Amino acid sequence: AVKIKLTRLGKIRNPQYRIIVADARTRRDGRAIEVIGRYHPKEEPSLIQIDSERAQYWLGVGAQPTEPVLALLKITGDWQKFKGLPGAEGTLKVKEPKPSKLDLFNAALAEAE
Amino acid sequence: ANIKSQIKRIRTNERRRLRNQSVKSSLRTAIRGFREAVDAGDKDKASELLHATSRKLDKAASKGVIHPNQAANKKSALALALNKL
Amino acid sequence: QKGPKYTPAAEKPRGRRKTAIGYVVSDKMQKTIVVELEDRKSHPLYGKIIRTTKKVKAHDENGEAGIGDRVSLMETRPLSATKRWRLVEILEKA
Amino acid sequence: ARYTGPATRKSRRLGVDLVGGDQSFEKRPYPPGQHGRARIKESEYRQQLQEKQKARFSYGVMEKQFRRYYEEANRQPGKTGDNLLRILESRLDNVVYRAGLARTRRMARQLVSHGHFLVNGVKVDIPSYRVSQYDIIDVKEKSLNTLPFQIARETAGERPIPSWLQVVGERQRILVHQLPERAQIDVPLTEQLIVELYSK
RNA sequence: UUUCGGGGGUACUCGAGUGGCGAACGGGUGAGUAACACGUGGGUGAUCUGCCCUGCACUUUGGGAUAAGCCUGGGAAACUGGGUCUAAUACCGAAUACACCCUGCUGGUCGCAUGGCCUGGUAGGGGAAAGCUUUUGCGGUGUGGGAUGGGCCCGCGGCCUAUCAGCUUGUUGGUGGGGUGAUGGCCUACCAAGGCGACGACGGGUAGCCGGCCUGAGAGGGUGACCGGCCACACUGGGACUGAGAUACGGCCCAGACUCCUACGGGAGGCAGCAGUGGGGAAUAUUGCACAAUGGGCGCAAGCCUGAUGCAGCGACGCCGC
Repeated sequence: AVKIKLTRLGKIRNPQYRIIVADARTRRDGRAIEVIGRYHPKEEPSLIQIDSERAQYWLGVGAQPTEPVLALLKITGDWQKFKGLPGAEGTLKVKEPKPSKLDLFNAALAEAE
Repeated sequence: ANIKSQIKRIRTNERRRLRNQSVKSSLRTAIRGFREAVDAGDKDKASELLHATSRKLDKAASKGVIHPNQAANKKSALALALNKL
Repeated sequence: QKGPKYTPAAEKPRGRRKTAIGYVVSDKMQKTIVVELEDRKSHPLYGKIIRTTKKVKAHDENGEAGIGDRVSLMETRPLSATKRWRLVEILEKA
Repeated sequence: ARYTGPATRKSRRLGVDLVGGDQSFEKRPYPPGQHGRARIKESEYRQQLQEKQKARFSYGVMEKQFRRYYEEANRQPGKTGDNLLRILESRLDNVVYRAGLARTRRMARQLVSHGHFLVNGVKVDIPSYRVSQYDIIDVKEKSLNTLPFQIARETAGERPIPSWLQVVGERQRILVHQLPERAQIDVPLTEQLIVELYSK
């Protein structure tokens, strides 16, 4: 059975994962058929990217997500779109962008004068 | 020898081997009888011997004792041997 | 409402088997001829173009190919040990 | 590690003043030790090495760090000399010193290492920290009233603040417009000699 | 329910047992191997694929046992014999299937020759299944198509040695058989006398291969530690069995060496898994913590297992920073 797993990357303290499609018999860090997203739980909103069409294709041929990957697929709405139960709603909480350094630079300059 | 599942599998593999051996011996006997009948040169006894042997062959293929391709090869060979005679 | 009871397979284009042109150097075998294939690569270090020769064994049913004829071959599944080519036709006799 | 021994020794040996306003170097501008008066043999290697020692004892950078800096500067698509000079100038302690907030580079390094500063809203105590464009370096509120910053904030008439830096706040904020170019660096010595030495 | 010795029921639950799935992955090592082992690119009209996804059709009918239990025997032990008794999704007979397999005739079509395709048509023969559970309910069989994982064949590429010039007799080709998932001297009977080699066969030595790593201006040279892929092996040497899949590390059989038990009749074992011990050496670590995260196996699930893994301990061993 081909499965949609999470392989581990990053250094010791900070695990950063890749959402890979691979056979269930291969090791965690083995060769991957495809890479269809990444997942970084160390961030405050825990960035999640999933390539929707490839995920749809791999679910269509019958890949089985693991529990963390199933949770992620529900969050991004891909799982619901594949099934069709509540609709395809994006529940993804994207990280709030940080203002530019130039904005703060001019703000400080204006605050000086 | 050290793990419970291994000992259980020893027993179960032995029993499976006994069953498979019986089925294969029966198939070999049927083939041998049919070959002897064809060697004799008479058609009718060869005919329903071929029928019974083909039935035994694909019935053993269903049991999983032999691969379906093997049953197909054996049936084709026997039928061609009869047809040639 | 019901799905079809038969699902035709998705068609797959056929592959391209390797072909070669060579000279017959031996026909002492039944249905078998030995062909001489020449390759011209470049030296990996010194850059000069080097001509190398290689022998393959082809299969011709009727044995219409004599020694010295430019014949054409096409690859095939192993017909015996060492036999992997099939004679297509004789380009020019000699 | 760090170099803690006498500072005047290096100035005397290298033939130039590195602190900037030291009287001992003027009193005796010759190398230290018993044989500080002997004539020297001339060698290109000696001149290149002394230039490198000048560079890395002005900024207080050890040899391994200096070699890393040279590799980084050579790798960059500019030219090696000014790339190395700009990398050296972009250090946090050097920025603090050139900002008029420290009398000497050593005390700037000491202040930075003690975490008296704060870059971009987050405490930084790393003298080797490199400063990028539009960087705001601030003194944390607790240490604003300390005597070092006091005498730094009431003697703002010393060495001019270079163009690429600008103190904007009465609390002595520092703004970095862009990384300095070779024209505005205003440093002793010759970068070409260092480049020649490190290609040997 | 009780005499406090306990006795019955339950099925919440569960030792042992039958049954299923897993155990072929994961983890280790680099001995062998100069080879289609590896890298790269193809071919398979010459092929298999459990679990997973998705169409279609089914899930009919009958039977005989046996583990466990109980009684009893042998043996030092390992272990084992007999009698009686019981269940199944264990095992077995038949019906149906005509989607499938085989055979004969026959049509069209595409070729890259054997041939392939149109589930072509047509005549004959034939091939299965299993129930459980009231709760998000799980299952069984055949067959079409996907997906994954393979197998086999081939071009090219990467060591040193003629103070190693001849080598080969299933060896080279054919035919008929056999065998295999599959082609093929893979095996076999007969027939023919071929096949390879100075473009280095046949011998000898050394060696796991690669992405990469180090060096160098580059070309090149050296290398294959960590991490990642493939191969090979699991005390030594052979062999098959079960299975969708086996070099079967913690399976089986035999032979051997070694270590241990023995009532001398006979038995047991395999750290190149994680720690650890002895030895060799210039030299290389803890008989640690946790399934909290990721991956895996079984289970409807809760859950269970996981020295994989995530961490910690030790060593300036290295890089980086102070």
